[PDB]
Amino acid sequence: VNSFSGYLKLTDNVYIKNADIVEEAKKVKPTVVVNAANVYLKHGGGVAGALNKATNNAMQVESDDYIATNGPLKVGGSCVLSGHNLAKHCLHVVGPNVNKGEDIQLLKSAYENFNQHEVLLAPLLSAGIFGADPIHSLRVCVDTVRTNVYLAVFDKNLYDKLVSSFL
Ligand SMILES: O=S(=O)(Nc1nncs1)c1ccccc1
Repeated sequence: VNSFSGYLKLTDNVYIKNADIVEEAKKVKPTVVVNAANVYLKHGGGVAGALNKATNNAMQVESDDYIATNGPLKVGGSCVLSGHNLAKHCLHVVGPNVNKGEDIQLLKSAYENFNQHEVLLAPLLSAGIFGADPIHSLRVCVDTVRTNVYLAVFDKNLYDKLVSSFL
């Protein structure tokens, strides 16, 4: 038993909710919250901008030190950093950005990072400002992640479409 509440069960291991990932993280304090990161860990907008704002910019300060030491992530890659006030850890995962021309086949590689963590609270990867077909993102998630993933989907209309169209 875990602390996640109000989720629809899609599969043995994938759960979905019409909830604010920021508000959900603040309520649950999960072991891992996933950020929809870019390779520079520049948390300007979308999920990343919202998570970073909720940390009072501490996520960005930590991330700038990480990049100054290690250089950029790979598209499809990840790093584990602090979860600050939101979670124990933040798994920063880089899905491909369609609005930058990145290979959508890298979405499966992105979701494979989730398998290193037993339980995660996560954004549908490459949805919102990343612009990938979202329905597609949920299918890759279900077909790739084997650990227990709680997908907080804040956009309501989209939530209802994801549920209604789910095979
Ligand atoms: O793309 S979002 O930034 N995803 C997020 N989920 N939780 C917090 S932000 C977003 C923000 C506002 C409305 C709809 C979507």
